[PDB]
Amino acid sequence: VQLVESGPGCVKPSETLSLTCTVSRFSLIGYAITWIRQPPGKGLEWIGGISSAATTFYSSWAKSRVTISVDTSKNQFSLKLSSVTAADTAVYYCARDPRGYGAALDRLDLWGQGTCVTVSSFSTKGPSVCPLAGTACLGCLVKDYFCECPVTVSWNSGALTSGVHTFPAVLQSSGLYSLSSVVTVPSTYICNVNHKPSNTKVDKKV
Amino acid sequence: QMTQSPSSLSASVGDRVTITCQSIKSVYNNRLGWYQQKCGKAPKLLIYETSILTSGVPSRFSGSGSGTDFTLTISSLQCEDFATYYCAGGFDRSGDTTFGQGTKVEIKRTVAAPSVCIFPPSDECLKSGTASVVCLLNNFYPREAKVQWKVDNALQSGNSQESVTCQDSKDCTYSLSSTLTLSKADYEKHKVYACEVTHQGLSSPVTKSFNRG
Repeated sequence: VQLVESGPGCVKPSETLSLTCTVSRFSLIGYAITWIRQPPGKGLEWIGGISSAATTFYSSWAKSRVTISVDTSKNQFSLKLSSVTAADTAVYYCARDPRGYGAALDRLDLWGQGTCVTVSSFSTKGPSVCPLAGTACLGCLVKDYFCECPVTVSWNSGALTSGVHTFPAVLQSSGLYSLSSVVTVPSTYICNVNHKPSNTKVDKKV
Repeated sequence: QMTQSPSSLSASVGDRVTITCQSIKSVYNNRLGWYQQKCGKAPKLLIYETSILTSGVPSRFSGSGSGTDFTLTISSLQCEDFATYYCAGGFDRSGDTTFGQGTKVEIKRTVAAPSVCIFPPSDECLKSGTASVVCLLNNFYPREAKVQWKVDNALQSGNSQESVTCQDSKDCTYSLSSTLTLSKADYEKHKVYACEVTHQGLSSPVTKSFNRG
């Protein structure tokens, strides 16, 4: 059972941000879904929630600009944030309360992996993937892209897990972002890079 | 909205550590939970309803307290416990619920010297105008490490970025990636490219170099 999150990635100010949280696989009967957000380098901030009886609660700051709803035919919870500014840039999480509480933060037993939202006027750019070639290092460099995330870097489609260090992205003087993933292996290696905001899906072999 | 204490702490593997969570209002029906968030990951519910452990969470974690004062205790601190810990409380059923400000937990271990790898730019990405040399410092502690870039033994500055992984959940070490960015012309002008690493685990700076070609 998973909470698959979906969003546009990067949006411009004054736009309306639309995020979806789909319940993959069926689980409990009366579960509730709450939306939290985490600005860069800051703590967790409760946006809202919807209970097992569809009772929708909003935090004090969200009452005038957030709409939360459910599509039961899709098992898809929807969050809309209107008139976004750069202050709305954050990683947005949806989480499940197994008790069905639409306004409780003390027992969120299942979280989505989160979806990134960057509110800026700068244009989206797709990255270039550069290979980097008893134990030796190798890896891949995802270079010159915007916005930062959603961005995914896997190795051998998830088969290679041990020794894999994916570094935090850095903002270059070019104004773009650069990330690097490295694996140290004993002396087929393919890195799968997926930048959703630019629809860049590249599998590069090192 | 809820106070946490301390803002960040550090201890050694096996130490007992305590994080306090304080509130103005009293918690309704013992609705107080403790979440653990590791780097690049969603928060994970460790403790719910003040003192009940989530299934799978090691017994090293425990929760206590009541009313407005709560405590999360890690009895035997491990490298995998590196995270930011939050408390979350509900004070009624009308929407009065909030998180704590958070508390970072670092783990201290012995000094560990890094392993230095160097990567020349790929010919595929050399087809554009930028060449990027990648220096890698693998499995080192403490975090403080100096990475110097040399091009034909000429010292570079302002044309390099770097990032560090978080504390490894198994050996408490760090890893750093440094990227030197030059124009393709400047790259084809010079041959020797080196990164010199200075870390207190090394008796002398360790230089990794390659000759273009």
